[PDB]
Amino acid sequence: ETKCTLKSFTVEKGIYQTSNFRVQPTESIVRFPNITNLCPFHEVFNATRFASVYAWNRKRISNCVADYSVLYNFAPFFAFKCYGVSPTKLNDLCFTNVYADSFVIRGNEVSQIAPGQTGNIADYNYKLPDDFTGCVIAWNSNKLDSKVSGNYNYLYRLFRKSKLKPFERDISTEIYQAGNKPCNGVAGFNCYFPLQSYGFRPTYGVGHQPYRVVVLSFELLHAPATVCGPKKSTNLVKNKCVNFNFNGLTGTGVLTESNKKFLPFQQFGRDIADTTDAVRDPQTLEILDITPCSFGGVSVITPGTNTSNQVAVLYQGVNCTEVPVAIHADQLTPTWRVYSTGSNVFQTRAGCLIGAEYVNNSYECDIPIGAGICASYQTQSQSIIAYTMSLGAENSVAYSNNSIAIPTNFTISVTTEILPVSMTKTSV
Amino acid sequence: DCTMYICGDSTECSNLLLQYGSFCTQLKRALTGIAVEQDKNTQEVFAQVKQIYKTPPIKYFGGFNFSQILPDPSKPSKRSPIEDLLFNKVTLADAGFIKQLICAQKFNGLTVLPPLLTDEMIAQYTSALLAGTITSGWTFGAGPALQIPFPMQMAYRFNGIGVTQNVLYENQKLIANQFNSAIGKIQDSLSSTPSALGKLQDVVNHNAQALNTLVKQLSSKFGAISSVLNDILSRLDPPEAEVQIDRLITGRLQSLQTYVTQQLIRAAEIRASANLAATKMSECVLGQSKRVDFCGKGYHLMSFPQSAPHGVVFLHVTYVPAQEKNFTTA
Amino acid sequence: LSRLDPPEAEVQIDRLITGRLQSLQTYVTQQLIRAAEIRASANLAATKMSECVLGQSKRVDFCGKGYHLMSFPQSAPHGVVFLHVTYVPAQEKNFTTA
Amino acid sequence: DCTMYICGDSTECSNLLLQYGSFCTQLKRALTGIAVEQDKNTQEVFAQV
Amino acid sequence: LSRLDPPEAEVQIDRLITGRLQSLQTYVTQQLIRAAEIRASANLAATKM
Amino acid sequence: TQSYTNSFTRGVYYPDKVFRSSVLHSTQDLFLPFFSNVTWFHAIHVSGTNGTKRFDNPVLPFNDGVYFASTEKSNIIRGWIFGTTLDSKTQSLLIVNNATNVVIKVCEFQFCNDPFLDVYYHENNKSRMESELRVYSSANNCTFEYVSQPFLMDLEGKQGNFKNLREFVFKNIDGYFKIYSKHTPVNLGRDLPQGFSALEPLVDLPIGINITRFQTLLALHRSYLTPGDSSSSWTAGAAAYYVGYLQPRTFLLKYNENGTITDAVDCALDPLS
Ligand SMILES: *[C@@H]1O[C@H](CO)[C@@H](O[C@@H]2O[C@H](CO)[C@@H](O)[C@H](O)[C@H]2NC(C)=O)[C@H](O)[C@H]1NC(C)=O
Ligand SMILES: *[C@@H]1O[C@H](CO)[C@@H](O[C@@H]2O[C@H](CO)[C@@H](O)[C@H](O)[C@H]2NC(C)=O)[C@H](O)[C@H]1NC(C)=O
Ligand SMILES: *[C@@H]1O[C@H](CO)[C@@H](O[C@@H]2O[C@H](CO)[C@@H](O)[C@H](O)[C@H]2NC(C)=O)[C@H](O)[C@H]1NC(C)=O
Ligand SMILES: *[C@@H]1O[C@H](CO)[C@@H](O)[C@H](O)[C@H]1NC(C)=O
Ligand SMILES: *[C@@H]1O[C@H](CO)[C@@H](O)[C@H](O)[C@H]1NC(C)=O
Ligand SMILES: *[C@@H]1O[C@H](CO)[C@@H](O)[C@H](O)[C@H]1NC(C)=O
Ligand SMILES: *[C@@H]1O[C@H](CO)[C@@H](O)[C@H](O)[C@H]1NC(C)=O
Ligand SMILES: *[C@@H]1O[C@H](CO)[C@@H](O)[C@H](O)[C@H]1NC(C)=O
Ligand SMILES: *[C@@H]1O[C@H](CO)[C@@H](O)[C@H](O)[C@H]1NC(C)=O
Ligand SMILES: *[C@@H]1O[C@H](CO)[C@@H](O)[C@H](O)[C@H]1NC(C)=O
Repeated sequence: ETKCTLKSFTVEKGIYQTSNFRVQPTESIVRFPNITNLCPFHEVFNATRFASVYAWNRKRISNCVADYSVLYNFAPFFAFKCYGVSPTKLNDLCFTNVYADSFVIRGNEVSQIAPGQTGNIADYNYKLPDDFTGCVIAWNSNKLDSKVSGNYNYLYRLFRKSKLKPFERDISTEIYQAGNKPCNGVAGFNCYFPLQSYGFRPTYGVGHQPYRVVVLSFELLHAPATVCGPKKSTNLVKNKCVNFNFNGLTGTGVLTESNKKFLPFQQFGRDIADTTDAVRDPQTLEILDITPCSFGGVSVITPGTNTSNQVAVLYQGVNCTEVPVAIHADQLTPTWRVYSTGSNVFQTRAGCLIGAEYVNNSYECDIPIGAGICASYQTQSQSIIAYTMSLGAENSVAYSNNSIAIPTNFTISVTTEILPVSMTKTSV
Repeated sequence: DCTMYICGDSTECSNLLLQYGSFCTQLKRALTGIAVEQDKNTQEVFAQVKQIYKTPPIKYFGGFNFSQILPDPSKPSKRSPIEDLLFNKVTLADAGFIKQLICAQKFNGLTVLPPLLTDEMIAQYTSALLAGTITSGWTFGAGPALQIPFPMQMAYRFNGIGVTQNVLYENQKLIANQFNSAIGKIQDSLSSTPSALGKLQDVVNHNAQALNTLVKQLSSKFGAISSVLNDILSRLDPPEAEVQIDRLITGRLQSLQTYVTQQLIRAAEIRASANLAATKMSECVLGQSKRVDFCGKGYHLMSFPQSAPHGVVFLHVTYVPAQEKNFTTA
Repeated sequence: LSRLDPPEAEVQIDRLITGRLQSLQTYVTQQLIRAAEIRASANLAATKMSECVLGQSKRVDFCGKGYHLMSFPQSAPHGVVFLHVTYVPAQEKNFTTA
Repeated sequence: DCTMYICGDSTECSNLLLQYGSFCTQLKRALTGIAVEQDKNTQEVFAQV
Repeated sequence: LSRLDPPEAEVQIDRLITGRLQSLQTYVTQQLIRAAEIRASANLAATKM
Repeated sequence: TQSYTNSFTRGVYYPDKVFRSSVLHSTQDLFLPFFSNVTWFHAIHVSGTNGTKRFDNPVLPFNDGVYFASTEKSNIIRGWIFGTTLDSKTQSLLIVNNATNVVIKVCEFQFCNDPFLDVYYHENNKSRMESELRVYSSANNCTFEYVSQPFLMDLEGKQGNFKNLREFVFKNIDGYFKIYSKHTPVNLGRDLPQGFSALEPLVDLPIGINITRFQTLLALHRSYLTPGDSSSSWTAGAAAYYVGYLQPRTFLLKYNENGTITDAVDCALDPLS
């Protein structure tokens, strides 16, 4: 691993940081609220009497299992353009509340039912918010919206005094003030009704054909979920590193009994990373704390690769009464789980060191380790040795009231000093 | 660690980040260089003596009271009372001591390695330096340590600044009392002042705030749908999860590069300060400096080093003139 | 460019230019920091050549370990080497002092 | 000033700049750290008396 | 902003913000290095005085 | 009547539904600014044993939500009306409470004003008031309804000292009416006491209407303690009924170690804040 982290078949004496160890998860768990009833969609789509666009019919969907895999045959689905969640990955999520706003509009306006759009229908009839998350579904309806004479049934709004805020209905049987005369229902000269109809026939061409469009808007946010996908929840496991899929929130870690004070309107915990720390069990209503799996960095202490091929592995800041001392298959990210883990395990204030043995004797140290501990390569028959570094040769002075030490000789020593003065000049 | 900080335990994000090349091996190498530089700084400043000297068991230095700067064997840490006050006055954020609440909120590859030299052997370097400078003068800064009575050493430190030996040998009681009073009141002034170790506290707090801000960067969407990558991989298909994860990669990697560059500049400044401290220890302590206003204010006499969390404190004993008189001169 | 069309080729090339420009920014910043460090070292070397070589330095432990006597400069690839000849005491005797 | 240099009197730009987090709040701190240091630079050089 | 709808303006504004901020970060980085260059000279001047 | 008072530090609620502890998380949302006018309003319908029409209850504007606070014995204040002009031209919302129910709905009320003033509406002698609704008289184009648990959980301390302060907050952000509420019976008689309190959400529901209008509903068949005078323009008058106006502000909230909100700072107040 050391030879692989830096491109070389020879590694010089020292300590090298190679990678990190982290306990891998054992088995995955999914926990959704136990819902058996199904929210029907047949009456949502298979109905020939949908409302117009200035008053679109909004259906709130409630506690159910949203298996959106059998609806694709209830309409042609000319366009299934969806924002937020990708269309395919909907069956594996849980939503707070979902609203189906259905209506029928003119074809040229189908692209106008979108976040942040402007025009006749996105300013005066039905405005979609800029941060809209949800799906939009549109298709044709010419099979029945056709008469030999006319279909005087559908309506929309032309003139409004001001643009309406997103998600607002504006039903109003009022007469617009055209011109200056404030007519009170004359509806004659300079007073026209603010709504026009949708008489339709098969004779009319493409683009003006009625497009039936339903938008499904979901508030995928932190709240007790109401509608969920078709996943069979499994049993809960605690104090053991697993993958959890808590009510649509996926992650890895250990779940422990938590003593927090989740208020009834709260469902998720949070720390300062915008990552979930605590979560309540959806079908138990118990507060359990999520702690990420044990991990740390590994440093490889090597003597000269020409001297020996044995190494000493240091786990930084880890108390290895944990899984390092009792390691098993498929539990650690490093595949080299071949240590006996029974001998030459020394605990260091920088994390325990395995592969080297501590001794009481102290020397000046070659390979630094940390926290006053160092490593070297020593004889008895040869091994990597760990010890507290020796600061210097302890000695004493002979201080006294009337004692002075005077040298009688000298030496002219020629030491050396090396100082960089400049580096290479580079242009690009 | 890029592998865990930028991407949280996700194979897809790590694979996508692998395309960016050496934008993460460079960061690890730079941080390792910074750590090695800080390991070398303490050795440069303190490890100036080949051996370690111990004071004689008897403590009489001609009336000079050094009990406030020598280690106290009764204390568990074997530190000087002034060193203990310095340790108490400066509070460290993290030290990386077998951790296995804000520091606990760093399950993001942000690990504070512990220093090579514990503050038990740094105290030993300080004690050796101070014992050498009280029991051998500056002679141990050149070659072998040569014993000399402290009154003689102080007389020659006077002779260094242009006042003859007789001044000390005729006012020794007065100089001893003044030095003892100054050493006694420096502790009181240091403790009573609301913040005297401002520089070391700023050094600690700057790193603490840098790590805090780096942690808080994970809560930033960076123009993505969400600031947590386990949601994007569970909310979007791989074709668009690619783009969103890449945007998060760019944002978090830019924040990490900014952090590393700021750490490099801060480490350069700290290295300059440590080189100044090493020069000050070599000249003020292991000798007498004739440079004006280098070792304190006034004609410098001597200096005593003391350890402190991520720093050093020099006690500069200096000779300051006093009440003067006019005279007619030719 | 050969495999793709400009509508997406310009976007991908812009991404690649952004990446390469960021890499060059990092290289330039690292070079600037290294140049600051080397300039500090060169200032120290100039001071040592001015004091240790062109004179005798009374500063202790600056121009070599021990009492400084004299110095010699030598050139080296991208640096200087100082040969500090210094005076260091030797075998000593105890003496009763007054 | 991020609120003028990056986004020029555009509310829909300032709101989008917040998605980058406390990113150039460091820039204000970094430049203030230089500016505060400059007043200390000219003071330690001259105020020696 | 007046030639694009909010949908595709946000992705287009982000392009400008991530560039101006990057060009603003470079200015701060240059100043920080330049501040150390001046502080080294300021320290020398204080020592020289 | 009508009078003015100081809001002090009241009307702060939980913005989001996540749990936090020992954090200084800041939000930007519609809030009630610290130290602002709160205007009392009193309904005065009693005079001896005679009707004595009062023509009370003027129209209160509703902009960016409204904050409410009253100290009623059992059910003096019932609900609220939201909409525009209450006419058969624009649809409007109706909130009214019950014994244990709430029947808030959206309709096109042509008229719903029949308080049924009593010839013996004096509370000292008797309080005979059962099912005095006389509401939903007409409905032109009305199909939306909603029934759930009542918002106010009246709790009695068997004495008048522990008066409830039923703080409510109403918002109209993209539909989704938020009805944050908390009962704080720590009142001792002083209006808007010094201190700090939070508000938890009750129900969230989208309809979509503008609502530049707001009033209240009272059980006028049983009312008392309604002093009447000509106090106006920064004066005093007993109402036991508060109204405050919310603006989009920025708040710095200090979450407690337990998880509650201990303190908050208004970022649009004095420069120290
Ligand atoms: C002369 O100096 C030497 C050291 O340079 C002294 O040697 C040590 O002195 C201490 C102080 O009493 C003793 O505890 C050690 O046992 C001495 N070492 C040895 C090897 O004997 C010495 O005492 C000084 N005085 C004389 C008369 O030699
Ligand atoms: C000081 O040390 C020097 C070390 O060289 C001594 O010189 C040596 O003296 C011995 C005895 O005469 C000779 O055998 C060696 O050949 C000399 N060395 C050299 C390099 O010439 C010198 O004698 C010492 N002085 C005193 C006073 O002891
Ligand atoms: C000066 O030295 C003397 C002894 O040499 C110290 O005297 C004792 O110090 C301890 C430590 O605080 C006190 O508990 C004793 O009460 C002191 N005894 C006497 C008789 O004074 C003295 O503390 C030293 N001065 C300072 C400032 O520490
Ligand atoms: C879910 O399981 C719990 C466990 O007993 C049960 O009480 C509850 O009724 C179940 N949910 C439903 C909808 O039945
Ligand atoms: C609804 O389903 C029935 C099947 O019973 C079918 O006859 C009818 O045509 C469907 N309606 C529409 C609008 O597709
Ligand atoms: C390692 O030691 C052997 C001695 O047997 C020597 O021949 C070889 O050159 C050395 N290699 C290195 C890289 O030091
Ligand atoms: C670390 O492990 C040692 C081994 O005995 C144990 O005594 C100590 O309590 C542990 N500390 C922590 C913080 O786990
Ligand atoms: C090391 O020292 C301890 C006590 O200081 C002693 O008990 C032990 O036997 C020594 N040798 C070892 C641990 O090999
Ligand atoms: C120095 O003199 C003092 C006089 O009180 C005496 O106590 C001390 O023991 C003397 N030192 C030595 C080393 O004899
Ligand atoms: C409340 O309004 C009155 C006048 O209407 C004014 O005098 C007073 O200053 C206002 N209070 C506050 C806190 O602004």
